[PDB]
Amino acid sequence: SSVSALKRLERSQWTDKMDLRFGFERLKEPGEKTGWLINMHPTEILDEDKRLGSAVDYYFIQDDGSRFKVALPYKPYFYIATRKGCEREVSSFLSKKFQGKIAKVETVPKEDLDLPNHLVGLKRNYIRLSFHTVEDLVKVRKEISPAVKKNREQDDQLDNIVDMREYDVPYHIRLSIDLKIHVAHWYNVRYRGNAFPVEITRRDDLVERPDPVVLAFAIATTKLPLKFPDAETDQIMMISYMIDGQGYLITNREIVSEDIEDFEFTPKPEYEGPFCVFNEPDEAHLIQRWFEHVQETKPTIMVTYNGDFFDWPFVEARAAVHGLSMQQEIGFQKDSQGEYKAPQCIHMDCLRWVKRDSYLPVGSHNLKAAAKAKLGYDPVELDPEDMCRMATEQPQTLATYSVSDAVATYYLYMKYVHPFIFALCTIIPMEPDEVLRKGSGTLCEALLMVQAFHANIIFPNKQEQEFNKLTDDGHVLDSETYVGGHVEALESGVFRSDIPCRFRMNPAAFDFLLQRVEKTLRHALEEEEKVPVEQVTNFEEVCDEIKSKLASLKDVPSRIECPLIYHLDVGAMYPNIILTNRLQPSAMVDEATCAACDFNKPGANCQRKMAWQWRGEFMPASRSEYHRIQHQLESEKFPPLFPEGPARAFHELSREEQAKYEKRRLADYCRKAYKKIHITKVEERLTTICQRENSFYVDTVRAFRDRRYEFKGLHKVWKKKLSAAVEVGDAAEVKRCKNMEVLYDSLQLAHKCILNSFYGYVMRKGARWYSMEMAGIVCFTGANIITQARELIEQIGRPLELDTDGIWCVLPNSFPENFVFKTTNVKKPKVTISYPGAMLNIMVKEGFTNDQYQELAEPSSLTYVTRSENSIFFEVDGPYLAMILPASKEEGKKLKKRYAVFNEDGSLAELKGFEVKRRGELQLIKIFQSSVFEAFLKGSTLEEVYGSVAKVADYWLDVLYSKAANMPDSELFELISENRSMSRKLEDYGEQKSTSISTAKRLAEFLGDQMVKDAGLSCRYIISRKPEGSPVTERAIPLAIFQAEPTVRKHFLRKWLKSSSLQDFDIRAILDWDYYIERLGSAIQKIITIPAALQQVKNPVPRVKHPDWLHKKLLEKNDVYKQKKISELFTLEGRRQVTM
Amino acid sequence: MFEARLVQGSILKKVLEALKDLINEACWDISSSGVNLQSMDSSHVSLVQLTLRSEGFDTYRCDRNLAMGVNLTSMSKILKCAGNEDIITLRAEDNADTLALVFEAPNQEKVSDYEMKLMDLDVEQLGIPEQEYSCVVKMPSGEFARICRDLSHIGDAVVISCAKDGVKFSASGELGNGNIKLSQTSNVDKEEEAVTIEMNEPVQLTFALRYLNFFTKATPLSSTVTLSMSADVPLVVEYKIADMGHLKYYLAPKIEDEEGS
Amino acid sequence: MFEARLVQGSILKKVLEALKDLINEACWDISSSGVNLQSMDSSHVSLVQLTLRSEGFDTYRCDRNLAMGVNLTSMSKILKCAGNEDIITLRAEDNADTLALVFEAPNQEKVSDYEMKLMDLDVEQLGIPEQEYSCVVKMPSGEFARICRDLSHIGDAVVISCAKDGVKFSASGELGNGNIKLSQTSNVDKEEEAVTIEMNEPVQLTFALRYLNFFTKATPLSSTVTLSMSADVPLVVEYKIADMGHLKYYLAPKIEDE
Amino acid sequence: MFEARLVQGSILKKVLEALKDLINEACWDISSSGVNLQSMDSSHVSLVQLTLRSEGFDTYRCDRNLAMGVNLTSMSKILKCAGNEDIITLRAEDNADTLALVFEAPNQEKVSDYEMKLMDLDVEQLGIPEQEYSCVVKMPSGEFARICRDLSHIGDAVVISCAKDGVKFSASGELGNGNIKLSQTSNVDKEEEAVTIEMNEPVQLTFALRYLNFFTKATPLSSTVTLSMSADVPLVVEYKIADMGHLKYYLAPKIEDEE
DNA sequence: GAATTGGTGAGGGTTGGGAAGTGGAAGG
DNA sequence: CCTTCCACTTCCCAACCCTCACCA
Ligand SMILES: Nc1ncnc2c1ncn2[C@H]1CC[C@@H](COP(=O)(O)OP(=O)(O)OP(=O)(O)O)O1
Ligand code: SF4
Repeated sequence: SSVSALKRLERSQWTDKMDLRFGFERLKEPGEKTGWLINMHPTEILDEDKRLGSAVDYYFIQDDGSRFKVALPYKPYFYIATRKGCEREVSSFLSKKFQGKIAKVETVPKEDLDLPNHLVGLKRNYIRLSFHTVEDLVKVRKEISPAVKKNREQDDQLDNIVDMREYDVPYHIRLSIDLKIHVAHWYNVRYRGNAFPVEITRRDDLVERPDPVVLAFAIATTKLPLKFPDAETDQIMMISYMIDGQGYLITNREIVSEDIEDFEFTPKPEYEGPFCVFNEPDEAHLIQRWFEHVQETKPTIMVTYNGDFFDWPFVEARAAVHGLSMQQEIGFQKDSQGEYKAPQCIHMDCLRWVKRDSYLPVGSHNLKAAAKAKLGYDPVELDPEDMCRMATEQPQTLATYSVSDAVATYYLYMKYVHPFIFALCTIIPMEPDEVLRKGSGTLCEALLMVQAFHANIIFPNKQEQEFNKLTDDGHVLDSETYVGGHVEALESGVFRSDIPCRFRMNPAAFDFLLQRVEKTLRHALEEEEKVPVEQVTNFEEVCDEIKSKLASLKDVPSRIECPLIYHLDVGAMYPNIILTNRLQPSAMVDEATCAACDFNKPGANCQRKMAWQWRGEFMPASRSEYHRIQHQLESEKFPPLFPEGPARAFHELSREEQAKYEKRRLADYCRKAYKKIHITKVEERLTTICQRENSFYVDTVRAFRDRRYEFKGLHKVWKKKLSAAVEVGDAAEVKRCKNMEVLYDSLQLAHKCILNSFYGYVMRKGARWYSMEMAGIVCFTGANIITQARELIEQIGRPLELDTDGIWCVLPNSFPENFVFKTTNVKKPKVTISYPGAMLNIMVKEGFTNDQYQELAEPSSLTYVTRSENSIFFEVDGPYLAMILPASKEEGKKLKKRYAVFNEDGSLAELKGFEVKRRGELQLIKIFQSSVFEAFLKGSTLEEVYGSVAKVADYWLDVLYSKAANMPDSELFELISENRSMSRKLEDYGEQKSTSISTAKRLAEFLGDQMVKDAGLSCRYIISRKPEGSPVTERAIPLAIFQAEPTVRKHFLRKWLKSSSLQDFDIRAILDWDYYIERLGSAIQKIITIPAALQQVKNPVPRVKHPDWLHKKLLEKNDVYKQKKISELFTLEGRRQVTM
Repeated sequence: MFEARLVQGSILKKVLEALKDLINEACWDISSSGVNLQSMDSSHVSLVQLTLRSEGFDTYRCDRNLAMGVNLTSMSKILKCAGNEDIITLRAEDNADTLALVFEAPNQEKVSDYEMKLMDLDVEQLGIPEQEYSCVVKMPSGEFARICRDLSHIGDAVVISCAKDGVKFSASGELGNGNIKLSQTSNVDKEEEAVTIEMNEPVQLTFALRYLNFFTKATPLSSTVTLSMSADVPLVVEYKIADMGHLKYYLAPKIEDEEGS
Repeated sequence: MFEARLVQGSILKKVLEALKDLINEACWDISSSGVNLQSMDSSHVSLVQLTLRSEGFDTYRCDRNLAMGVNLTSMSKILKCAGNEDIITLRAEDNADTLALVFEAPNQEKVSDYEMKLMDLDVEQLGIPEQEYSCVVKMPSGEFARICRDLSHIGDAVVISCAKDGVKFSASGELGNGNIKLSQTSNVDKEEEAVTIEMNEPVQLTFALRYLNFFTKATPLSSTVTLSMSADVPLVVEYKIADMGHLKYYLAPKIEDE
Repeated sequence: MFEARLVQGSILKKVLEALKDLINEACWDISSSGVNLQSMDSSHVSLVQLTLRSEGFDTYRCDRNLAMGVNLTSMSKILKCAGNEDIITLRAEDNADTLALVFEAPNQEKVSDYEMKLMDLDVEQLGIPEQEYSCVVKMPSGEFARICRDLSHIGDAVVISCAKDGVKFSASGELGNGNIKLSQTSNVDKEEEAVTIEMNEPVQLTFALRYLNFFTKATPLSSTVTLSMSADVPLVVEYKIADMGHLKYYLAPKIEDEE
């Protein structure tokens, strides 16, 4: 035992010396100072008895560059529940049993959300156990936690222990939840001397932050041709980095053929990028120099891109080969999770932000693409195979590349990441390491824990997973789910405001709207704008022009007009619906728990009922057939855990194994006995939401929402400043205000992601507050609002696309559009309203808006106010210049979630779902789609529009029919490549056949498992012809062979094409040109021809036939011999209907 | 009750197997005088009528006139169980919930029985002009069946021309053209192996072959078919059973705009 | 070395395909007294028992107990190549991993020689215990095939009842119930046209009809089939190939909820 | 003008039924000598050759030798109309865009008359090579077809061996391997069971079973099939039509040297 | 230990049932 | 001795399951 304690002491000393070497002096002398809390860790310390106890080391920094540490002791604790009245006996038994293992035990009353009748004010006495160090907590919990199972299954003092809580929450996150210590704030610290706990307390007024010294670094290495590097054999060429605006480079003359010289790099005037250069004679000298320079500059923030994947496993190996222990010199060691972390500094990987927070597609998750998207300039490229020659022939260009990578890494960290991460850390207890690395669900669990502790509510334990539960009818459920977002694609083709388009309309709709114009506008002004209707001056004037334009519509519904393209969508929809109905994961109640509640009084308005659609799939097997399978498994035997071991009887296996064995064994029987393997059932259900239950979750969502609205409000204010400065032409003001615009927009997008996480969190496996119903009720309530908006807009006009948030539509040119209401109050002298907004919004006012909101008036009174609330409001984009939708190649189907929209400014506004955005889909499809969307803007008539659009596609068909005879010899190897990537290790897919697996095996046969060895393999291939009639997946050729050695290419291609008789092993012979022609044929059809024949124009492309079904229906339109019905020839004697 | 028996289920089998493919569900009208069916496509292009005289059954009773609705594919399942020589019995009761069927082997080695389930239906009823037709042709049923199948491969629609010289079927598609011609059989072994045309005046008509292909499914009910036509009005084609009565298919021709123009 | 020669070579084709769909693969057992198998389908509702006596073969040699894993799909594709008129020879070695088959045409023009790879199979096997089946029946095979095929359209499980008068099949389903009765016929011209029933006490039980459409594939083995019933005991179907062997299917009843 | 008349539909039907798998669109050539066609298959693996002499028709008018482009699947879907007994006549004018086809019931009770669009086709072709052969084998067609199908079940390709005593086939693959011999017949009673071999030198050669299993589709065309074989030169498989004509396929051997 | 959700498109391979054609056996 | 019906095998199209990445 003692040796382990001494090893923990040894590592604690090692870390204390490591950070002391980096300048973090511990506070030794009694006194008082101020500082900004940048980091912390938990560590043990020795008390006045020299007993080891657990503590947290806070790290502080100051504006003068001084730094220090403070250690604060805090006893870990958790709760146990005891049967009625046992708590004194249980605590006495535990305290004698575990004397010296436990620190203190005590009884505490806590409220618990699951307690019956709890809103009376009831609470129950949990017992806290607290320990001198977490190792005794871990031991005592491993003693206790098996013993409580029997109490659960049935229903010594240990029998009285019923349950235990919070025994798995992190220790350090306790302290920052409990004592409100939070990161990125200025604190006083007062140390009385060792006899007393330190005092730490925030000071709010020092709003400005200090500037911690930041380093970012990257490396370049040798590698084998055509293959991945290996850290044993390859060697670093150069390491490039930046500290606080100063750049540096180190280069190794063992490999780099010439000395580099210092230079400066600035793509945009903001990125000053001065780079210093040092030339070092050998790899060991390079590494030692870098280590010394880091130990000199002693950064607190250390920055990499993907650096846990490539850079650290490389530099650690190259250091250790020369005996330089990076772990001892720097401090970095690979954690158990495989992530390099350090005691003295914070480690931040930008990719783990880009992946989680950017809202970019995987197509742009590469550093170069994320830089291009966010920073607004093109980085420089080197071909990964040529760096071996570049380091020999042109060292300066390799240095320039590595510097460009350093500059991009640093400035991308600085602009987006630095504000956001610490801003979020102001409200999450966690370190900047966890808050960046942790999953977006755990963050939200922490934000909820903060409030739940402040409410003094004991947490529930994590939800425990279930396997093969039964439907009530007994069918074994494979899957349960709720029906999600609702999507429709009502129309097809093109729309433009520039061209005449036909409408038909219902006059009763106009009469209904005209009859309510004032009642709509009053609500639109007072509730949404918050300008009282008494303060507006000319309210009566505009109402008459509205009424008269509605009358002008009412008199003539059917018409030709220009269309107004409008998008009409709900803001912050699912948060707002949660707030409006006041949904909470705890608040769903059955009838029996309401019957247990003293507020269950006849006529009490507390119960709200809402409906949702459940979906579940069950296997067809009977309950009794499943019991038969189980009865047969009463004697089955199974293989050992390991080849040496004896075989295991079925009763020895884990539940996780047994459930999977049952599921397979029953699925086979089902395949035999009941031909449909799975039955899918949809069912509507209703669930009651309590309205008086504690609001902590919903108030959390309210606060987070209002924070995101803070960022959007500043975004709107600076948008005002920007638009003024742009109209005036104030370049310095435009530059500053545009920087503020970017900063607040990216912040509000990140908050959008985290805020939305609050909804889906409720479904996460294991979540503490878990419930499926609150995830369905929101989806269904979001499907209603959009469906009713489709009803209304379909009466006035023609909706064109739906999704979960809002409608895309065309409206007739005569519609009221926009108005300005003038005001006496100079604070808001002009209020602008769009009528389509209030037109939709009033239906949400009338139907949806909540009329059962309740709030506690006085905790001692047990009395509540009743209130009404709505926050669901439509808002309006555009109007837009043009819209295009594709249509399905199959009859009766329409392509959802694929479309393109253009701003009145005349440039691409949105382009959603098409292959251009997808990662690595066939490049030719990308280039064709890109060109045709821009081509749709040309022309002025549908005959012109489709006649021009056809000319873009026809050129690419002419390319394919010409076998690209004019295309440069290298270009096909890119243009024709698929780049389909593969997630898992090639072992794990088993037998399943697909072209990715096929070509990964085809490479493994060429270069061995050194490529296969690890997850995330990438593939590039073409599909060949010559093994005729072989199924498609068996003609795949990876591009690699066209760069392999000729005598090996003419071996592997001879094998794979089953032919030496192929006289020329040339891609142009090898390509399956007709397959690529069919691929493009489909890509042209879905956009340029089927969406033509639906718009009553002819087929605009000769080369591509319609599908024969459409050819038949279109030709049947076009002949004189009309098919009569028999009802036109024979007299109808009557209608008759038959009853059984 | 209703109750009937039939000498050979082959007739009723070929009936159901000719109805099932065209009309999905239909209702029978039932009486002491027999059984009748009239029903129309959900396409409303074409129409079907069947008459089964009581005197054709082996034994027949009905207590009171009734009607009942049946899904024809569901019934047509069960009759697949009846053997070619089996003797079949049908029953129903005035509560009209179910149709009982029983099959007996000729040697009474075996009994098979089933309880088919009725359904509720709506229909619109069409009067028949009962005119005489300006042309009638009577023809070997299999030869008309093959004429239909062959031309259905040539194109989507047939043109029918009837003249004193004979009858011609024609069609075309993007492949080209096809013609089939018949003329009066001068020397007749028996009328069941002869084509005969009778006319008032010549006629020309056009029809969509997809329906004719479903009409020809009745071929195994008789050696010969009759077709009756008059200008600008529905074509009627008929198969008849010597015992039971008749099955008639009615189709409305296509017509030109120039009439309306 | 095991070797044997069978003059009525079609039997191997028939008896193999009567299992091709029911069991994928099995370890065929060979001894001086014949070629044998017991096996179970992976659904574990049913057991298969097969034996061909060496006395029936035109030639037979066996010098040790031999076991050989075969996937029946492969031999099924091989036995597609033999005509029903051909004479079959089978050969195996205790020191090799391949089975050899030779086909000989009665005209002596045509011969064939197929080699297929054995596979490495072992299975833990119980002998089916002796049973006093309280009721036993013999029927012409095509009649039982038609009964099960026709009832399969009405539904997926059949209730069979036996009584002093004979047997009844009955079924229920969404399209409505139905029944078939076979009484004990009085007199018959030949056994291939005859039904025979013995019943010690009345029994009725429910059987999963979707399985019997597998067993009925044995029909070309025999003009007649033997069946047996008892309470809470797998029903027997038995085919016998002249006097030279047997194939039997044992199938459990559906365990009712009550 | 061109026309010709024939009492049999069966030959013209089953020729189309044999071609439809190998060739989609073809140019026929037409002469006083009859109808001829040679054409590479769509995969260019093998070459079809066919002719029907004019002596085989009931009557034949051809004022000038000519060539005509036609679509095989369409002509098949027309010829499926004729009954096997029906009298066939084919005709075209010297400048028609169309081929006209007439089918009559033997009793003349019925007439049927169809038209197909011509198309403009030309194809680049060699004068077909022929030689004396190392081996020639005569077999009943149905047995050769069945053997080829059974070998295709076991594997991808068949290797053939010829010798004085008999003809042997072998194949190998993931199922194992299979070997077959047909003996020379001891005394031919009539050719409809006769296997006979001409043997200048023993030969062994390998071919892909897919294309043989397409060539076999002509099996209804004649009860006897003939194989013509030598090393380092195409196999030819030949069927003969009445006396009037012949159908042949040319295929190269799957080179074993690659192994 | 650590872990937000459901709906959709595109591509490629596998599985079931119905329709067509041929050969064998029974009926007259 | 010839024609029709039953049974078996082959061929063709629709539906269902696997992956990955985007739209919310
Ligand atoms: N990451 C996510 N996780 C779960 N559901 C999500 C989601 N993103 C969207 N949804 C679902 C639920 C919400 C819905 C999309 O609406 P928003 O509230 O995201 O608002 P929007 O219009 O995108 O932006 P705003 O107007 O607030 O600025 O889709
Ligand atoms: S909804 Fe009303 S009755 Fe039900 S638990 Fe809540 S307060 Fe009690």
